[PDB]
Amino acid sequence: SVLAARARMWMWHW
Amino acid sequence: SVLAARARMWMWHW
Amino acid sequence: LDKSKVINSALELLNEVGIEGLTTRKLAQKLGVEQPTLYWHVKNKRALLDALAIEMLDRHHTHFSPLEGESWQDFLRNNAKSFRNALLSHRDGAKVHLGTRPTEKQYETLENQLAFLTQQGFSLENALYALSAVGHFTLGSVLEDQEHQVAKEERETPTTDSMPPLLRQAIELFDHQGAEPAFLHGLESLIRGFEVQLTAL
Amino acid sequence: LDKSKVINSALELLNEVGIEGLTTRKLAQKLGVEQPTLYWHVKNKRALLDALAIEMLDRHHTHFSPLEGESWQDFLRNNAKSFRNALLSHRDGAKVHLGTRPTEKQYETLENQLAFLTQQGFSLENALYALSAVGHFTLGSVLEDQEHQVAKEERETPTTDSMPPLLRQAIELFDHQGAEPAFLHGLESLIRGFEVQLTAL
Ligand SMILES: [Mg+2]
Repeated sequence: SVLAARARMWMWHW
Repeated sequence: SVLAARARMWMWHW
Repeated sequence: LDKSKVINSALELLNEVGIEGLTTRKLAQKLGVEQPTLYWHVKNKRALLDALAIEMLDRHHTHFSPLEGESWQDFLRNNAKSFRNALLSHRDGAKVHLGTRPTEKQYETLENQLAFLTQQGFSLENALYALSAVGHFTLGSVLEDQEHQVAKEERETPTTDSMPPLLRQAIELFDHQGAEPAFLHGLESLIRGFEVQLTAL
Repeated sequence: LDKSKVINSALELLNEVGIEGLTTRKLAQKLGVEQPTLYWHVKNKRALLDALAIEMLDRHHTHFSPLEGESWQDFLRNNAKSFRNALLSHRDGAKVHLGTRPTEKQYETLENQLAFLTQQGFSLENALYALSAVGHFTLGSVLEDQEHQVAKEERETPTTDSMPPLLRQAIELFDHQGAEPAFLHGLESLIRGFEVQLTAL
């Protein structure tokens, strides 16, 4: 699960 | 109370 | 029941009880449904917090996107200001937004922020860094002032202080001028420093 | 019972249960003392969080004070870097420091910061706002880092996350670098901003 680890990457939200 | 009013004003902490 | 109704009643519950009182359990009671019915709309409290933060942005973050004809300095200043309005729209609003993950419905907006800042001369890395810094500064400014408002009522008033003069003049100035001016001054300093970096490159 | 025993057990309890778990009732239980024995050392949760914040500064805030001979830029950069390490030192560390306040025992340090900046040419007002901005950015940085670490373990993996390309490149870059480069770049933008402003005056 490379896809699961990508989904845990931080994303800003503003 | 001046002392009381000052103690309530924000002070940084770093 | 639809997701809009769940979000609106959860935002009403957030203002009544605060973030620590915001449970799937009291939300169900408020909607007249059993607790397991909510699972399908929000699987756990972090999914509920993410939806509440994104609804506050969809209502109040009027400068989420760059607007036609704005300079990159007016977009970053205005973005921080309307993000602050979204954080202040509800009790414990900034605590709810911490650690939020956008959904795919927000990706066009975020891609457009980075297309705009790279069209306006930033590298993709420095456009990420500028957006990161404006929002982190805004979250820290709102959370510190909102916490100070509560914490100042929980300390006992001292009989003694003994405060040195520059420090007493500084805290008196900050209080007179207000925390919103302080936020705008720091925001401006960030913008001025992004401009110095863009020039030097 | 000693202040050092109360503070170290409370910081262990903080790492076990997080900030909302940390109550004077549970700390007295942990220490094996009745609530009135603890009250003599810690009156309420606001006094306990103020004391934990100062303990974390005493351990990790190596640049609370300017060093003799140091440039104002190096001081502000090193001060934010060490304050970041104090906030990162414990679970929910940034939330523990939010809204705290120095004791009289720290006033001389704060006075010295101001004396230093004003010697180097800042107005009192702009020294106050430079200190305020660097600490608010650092608090916002770590509040979001810490909450992302919690949140990313709570959220279910989406089936397919169809992300546009500049956004995917930007989140992959941040992940590869970790939080520190973006933090340092934001901090350097603030310092460049203050230098523009100072040179101007
Ligand atoms: Mg938590």
